[PDB]
Amino acid sequence: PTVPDRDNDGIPDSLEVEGYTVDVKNKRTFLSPWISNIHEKKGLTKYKSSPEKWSTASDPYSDFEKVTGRIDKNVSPEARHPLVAAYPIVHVDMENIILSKNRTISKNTSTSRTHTSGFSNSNSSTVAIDHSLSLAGERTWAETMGLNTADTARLNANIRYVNTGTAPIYNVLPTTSLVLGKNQTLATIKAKENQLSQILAPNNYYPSKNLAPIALNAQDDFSSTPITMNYNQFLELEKTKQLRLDTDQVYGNIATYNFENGRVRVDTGSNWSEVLPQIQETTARIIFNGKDLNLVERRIAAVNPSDPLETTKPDMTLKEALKIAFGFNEPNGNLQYQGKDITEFDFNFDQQTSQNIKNQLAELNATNIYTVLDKIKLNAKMNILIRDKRFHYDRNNIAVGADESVVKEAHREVINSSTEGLLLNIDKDIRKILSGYIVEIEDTEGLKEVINDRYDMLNISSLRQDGKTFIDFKKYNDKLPLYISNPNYKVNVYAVTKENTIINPSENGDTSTNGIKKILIFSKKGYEI
Amino acid sequence: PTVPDRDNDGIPDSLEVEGYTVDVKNKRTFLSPWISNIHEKKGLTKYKSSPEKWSTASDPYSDFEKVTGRIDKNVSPEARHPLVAAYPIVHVDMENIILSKNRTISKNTSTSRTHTSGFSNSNSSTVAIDHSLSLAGERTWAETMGLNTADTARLNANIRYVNTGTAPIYNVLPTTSLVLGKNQTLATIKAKENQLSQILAPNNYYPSKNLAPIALNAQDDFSSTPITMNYNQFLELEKTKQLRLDTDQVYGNIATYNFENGRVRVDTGSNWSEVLPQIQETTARIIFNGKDLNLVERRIAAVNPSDPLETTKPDMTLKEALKIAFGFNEPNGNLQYQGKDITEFDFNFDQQTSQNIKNQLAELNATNIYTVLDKIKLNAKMNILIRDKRFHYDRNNIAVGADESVVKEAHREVINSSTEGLLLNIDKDIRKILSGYIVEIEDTEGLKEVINDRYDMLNISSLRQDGKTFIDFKKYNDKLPLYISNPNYKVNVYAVTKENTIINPSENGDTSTNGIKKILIFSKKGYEI
Amino acid sequence: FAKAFAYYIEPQHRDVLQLYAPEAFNYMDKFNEQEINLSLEELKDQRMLARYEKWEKIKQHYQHWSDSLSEEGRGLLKKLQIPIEHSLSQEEKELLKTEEKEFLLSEKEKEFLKKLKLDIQPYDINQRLQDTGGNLDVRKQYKRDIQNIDALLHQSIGNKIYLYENMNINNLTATLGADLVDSTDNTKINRGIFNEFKKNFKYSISSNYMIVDINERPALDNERLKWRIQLSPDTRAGYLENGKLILQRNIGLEIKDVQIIKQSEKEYIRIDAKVVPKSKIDTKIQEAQLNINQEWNKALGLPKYTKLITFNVHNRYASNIVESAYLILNEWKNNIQSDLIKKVTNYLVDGNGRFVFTDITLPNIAEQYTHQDEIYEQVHSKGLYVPESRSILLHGPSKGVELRNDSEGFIHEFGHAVDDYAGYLLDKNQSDLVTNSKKFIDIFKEEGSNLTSYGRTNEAEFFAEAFRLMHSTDHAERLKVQKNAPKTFQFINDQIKFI
Repeated sequence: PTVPDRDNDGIPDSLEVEGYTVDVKNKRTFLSPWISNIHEKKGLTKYKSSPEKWSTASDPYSDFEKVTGRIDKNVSPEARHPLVAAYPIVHVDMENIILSKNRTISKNTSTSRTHTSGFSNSNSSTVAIDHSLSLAGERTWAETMGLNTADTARLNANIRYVNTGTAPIYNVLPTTSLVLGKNQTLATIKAKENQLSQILAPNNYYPSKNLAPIALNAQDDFSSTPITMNYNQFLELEKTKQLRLDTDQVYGNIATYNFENGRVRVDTGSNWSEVLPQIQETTARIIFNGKDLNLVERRIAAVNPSDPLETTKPDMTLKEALKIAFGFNEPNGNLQYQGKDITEFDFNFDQQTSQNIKNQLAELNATNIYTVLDKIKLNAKMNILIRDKRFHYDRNNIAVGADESVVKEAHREVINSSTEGLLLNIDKDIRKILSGYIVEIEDTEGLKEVINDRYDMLNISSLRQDGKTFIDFKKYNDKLPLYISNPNYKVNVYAVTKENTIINPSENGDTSTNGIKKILIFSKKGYEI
Repeated sequence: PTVPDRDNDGIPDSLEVEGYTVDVKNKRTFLSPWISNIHEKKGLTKYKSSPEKWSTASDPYSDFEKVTGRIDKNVSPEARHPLVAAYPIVHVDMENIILSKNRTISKNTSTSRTHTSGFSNSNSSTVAIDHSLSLAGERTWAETMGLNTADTARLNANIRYVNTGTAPIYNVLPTTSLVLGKNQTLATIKAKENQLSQILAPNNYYPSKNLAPIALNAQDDFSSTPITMNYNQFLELEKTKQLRLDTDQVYGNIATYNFENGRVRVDTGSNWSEVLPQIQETTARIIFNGKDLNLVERRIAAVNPSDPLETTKPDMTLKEALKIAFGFNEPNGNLQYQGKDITEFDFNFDQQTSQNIKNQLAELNATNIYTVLDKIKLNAKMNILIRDKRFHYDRNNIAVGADESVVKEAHREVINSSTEGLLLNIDKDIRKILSGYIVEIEDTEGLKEVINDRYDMLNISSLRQDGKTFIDFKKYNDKLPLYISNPNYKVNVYAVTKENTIINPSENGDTSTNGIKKILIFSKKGYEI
Repeated sequence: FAKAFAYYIEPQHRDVLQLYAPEAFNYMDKFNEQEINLSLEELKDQRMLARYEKWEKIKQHYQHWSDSLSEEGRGLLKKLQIPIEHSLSQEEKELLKTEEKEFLLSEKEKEFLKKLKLDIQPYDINQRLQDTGGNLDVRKQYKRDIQNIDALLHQSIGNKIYLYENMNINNLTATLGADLVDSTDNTKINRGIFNEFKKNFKYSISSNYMIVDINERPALDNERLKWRIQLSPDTRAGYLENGKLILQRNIGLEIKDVQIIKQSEKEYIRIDAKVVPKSKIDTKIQEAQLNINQEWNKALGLPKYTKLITFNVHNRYASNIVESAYLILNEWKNNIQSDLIKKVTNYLVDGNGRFVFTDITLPNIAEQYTHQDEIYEQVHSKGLYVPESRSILLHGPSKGVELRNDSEGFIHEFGHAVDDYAGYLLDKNQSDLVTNSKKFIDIFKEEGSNLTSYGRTNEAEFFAEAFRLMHSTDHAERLKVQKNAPKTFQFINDQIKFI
């Protein structure tokens, strides 16, 4: 009188194939078969799983443990569903650098998680250094640091680690190598030993935001100036202002759940560098930038016709994936992410998937995938990139621009205006595609006076502690308020999108903002202030 | 015919959900279902727990062992209740420093465990350096130490460890790094190896108060002066006079109870650095400064709607939580802490918590939380700060001041007064937010003579061995008794609160107490002395 | 209903069912366990061919012994099935010059009717065996006929055959039978009284020879009870030519369930019973008797070992009476002065009295006749305090002609016993109630007849009745005696004071 349980995973067969859900009564949890009408009012999710896989995902967590919660309580909520691999995704975030020669340029930097194209399962990022001149007198880096053709500069940066995955790493910390340009490997960050004794929970930093970021140079005797850098490299760096941070997957050990007493102990037998390949070859990979215009990656288990055992997994339709991987729902049967309908997004596919994907729309005789969306079967190894269609993108699929019309529409709310600047309250996302502003005044007869007439003097817009952006004129002015020769003279304000910015002096070293493509954003007369 | 026991924790399920209690008969201990009439007279606590958790709290001690006493007899009483995680909380207390250059400025220090706001699960403290001039002639440290622009000072401090948590650490001791300013990390204190074979019980010091504190500098040959420090830091230090002590979470192993022979053996398999993350994600954190105006941290297990297994734990109402965590009782049905009513306390909430709690107050149709206290459900991950409503506070949530009016009543009890000083008896707690006293004399015609008219001369009050505060006039006088130009001349006494104190000479190096906000305390004619 | 059935069958879904509807799971559990065979038997009873075939088959078994049956046997069964309903010539005719009145003074002439009532009773067996629980000349006939009829049926019943029998509710409890049918709708029965009937109805006993029908047939108007019985292979029963059976005496039956069903637009009452050995249930009876005694022996200081209580009930309604003793006893204490209980019990523990609860006629129950001076002097009723035997008799089967419930019936008998105890304290060697005779007779002249007609009978009944009203649980009854007999109240208050 024992229900057949082939996979030996606690859950009985029939439940696994057809659908079940756990529900708690009084205070005891028992596993129950899905009742369509009586479970829905309670807001429980309808599960599916493999009767022949101790872990449908193939991750180190059993089908049963996941839904009941006997599991490292740190795994993010969205990864509790049996069809979402729970694993870590660590990339490196570099906060700021400083330079000198083996008169020190100490500049703050900004980094973004990257993804490029024939794209492979390996994490990499790319830092971009700000070009605006914080100091007036620092024209020509070559001279601010007494760098000569036969000199060598020393680099001193700060980095922090970011966990954007869904599972914790415990002991080890990843090795990571810096490389400039196509092939110039500047340095490989040593793997400090037995020192990352802290935890990387999803959406957390190491070390946390409350502590100093890890100083890169050891300050010991390992190398006198580990970050040497020949002249030619410095030249390359000055023209490009872009670096990349490649990291491998040598993560730590795994945290397993022990039934006997509920203690979570790190087992020394199971190691992440052997499990990831399995997940990585038997799941469909979806990268999504819906949340905050940052690349969030999830992996879903899809069937592969060619392999017997694999047909055991429940068929997975795309629409549910989006429902279960990110949080989309159907208040009125219309797919949306906090209001924004599904139709505002692009679909791009790698060359392999495309032939396969063209087929499925043919046996359905449809041309708009957005309608018949709920009838597309997912296969193993597809890679899908879903990004908002409204913004322009660069080669590395980073948000870099947008159509001006949306941009203008984004600016129609002037909370306050004076002769010292604007205090706007704009949606946090736009301010990730704006490098700075050029202010100019227009004589009633067509003249044009650009205040900050230097390539590196546009970053004049700060943000107040109430989320109000504040534009200061006296910043790249002469510490003087704004004068107006005529209450009839027009005051023009332009915005410059990232894609259209200049990072270095031109052929003849032009520094004026003349030949810069500028979008008009504001124009109020002298008396309209 | 066996009573069910899913959690395998000795106590049966039904017993765990509905209510039980431990009792002693002749001399044997037995478990009983809560009987309303026979247990209250015995002063027994009504326990509840999770039928599905080997340790409802999730800490390394089972539900059964806690109430039964089979547990490290060192766990503090308040942590014996099944719903309060017993775990360690280590912070560093630095007792006094001395300085010189690689004629030694030796000052006593005072430290307070700190907490600021987006506050995270990471321990940090704050030391405050004494400003009073022990030597008359020791004006300007920059000269008391022959410090030159191209010199270097050596730092050698004394420290002791403080355990304010609820469970013992056994073998290891945490590494901790010194940092000046925002990012100037002066030093990281090494983790001495195989030397902390002693124990750190709650509310104890290491090494105990009866022994010399651990000398910071090694005194060996490892580094001649590991803590070097260029000139500019000293300047920074002179302007700020504040340091920071960040501590990590690397504790030792855990002490477990062995059933076979009742021996408590240190298991080399279980390690605290794996449990805290579990605890930190499933508990509500409560900070209370009631006892002695010091930051006490406790953790309570609260429900998280999103997790089935977690819903198993008994619902926790705020009112009861405070009852079991700190010692509040119900003498007359009014919540109080040894007399002080709950209404004299503040409630502060994190923005996250605010949303949940503001909702919670809406479905109850109440505006004063102090009334509906027994109707607030606690959810997981809330952070609550209960502070005395009577005092002023600074940015790092340290007690720093109070309304002056309250201050006066604290002095209305003159036990004795003479021409050599005052012998007061003030509540031990007030005297940590008072920096000093301003004494002044008033001519019969309205003049004003301030005796210690220097910023660094206000430490004129002592405490006698009978807990009587004693003010000494001859200290910062001319080693002369107190003279009075008129038995009709009024003697004025002012008090100076910490927040309003000056720590460095002013713009024009003013040392007079002119621009200091001073509160009048004790005034008496010449014959009333 | 259908949905519940489905959920019950599926093993994996079985647990879910029990979780959300516990009582419902219990309901379906009892149906599939032992309540599905009953569905099949009842369905076959509508098909004429089936019932006829079943009847024919059973006959074709017992036929051989029917030919063997002797004439004497048939003669006994005849007078058994049908009750049989110039000898004085002396002074009785001169003096003479409801059913017993039609068929057929406060002096020595009413005694001749008591004797004649015993001599004029029909010669019957089934009521006598049930009435007695198992003139002298007739007794010899009874003994021989009962012995002869007993030594007839050697054929044990030894698949399960179900039989039907219609019985008058007045045979179990005539007090409830008067209001069982809704006053405003004679086709419906009030559930409120019904749940009470089922309350303590767990098992029943048949002491006589049941005459039952093989196939269900329409019942008489006053018969709404359709007994069905699960026979035992060892039970001996005797078939008749008119499609009836005579069951062995001293049969035990366990009641598993009692519910209301509908048939031909009218409601009726179904009692499901199973044949079991009577000895097996009697063993259960002694344990129940011990439990009530042990509990009450420690109650009023009584010695633990003394029984003071014997369950002598033997009837079709025995088990509700048994469980009702706890209710009656609990009420008796909660309703009487604690100090009165202690006093009366000391007067009983000192002797060898008993509280006899029975469902047989008083002169044949246990000792009543042993304290009677003449056979014709026998008295049968719910009960009366007997000084000679110092025993309290409570006839469960009967319905008090005056009291509204059992509590009132007991308290009414409690008065006679109280008078005897008072007499013991006062005149040790003289009539316990000789002091109350001239004391109450005078009180009975001025206003004795004013009260209930039961108390008007004599001083003893009046005293016993007055005590009950003065100690009733309904303050209204107690108040009544105050404003209707202010004089009587003071002296009545004074005898109970006597400790």
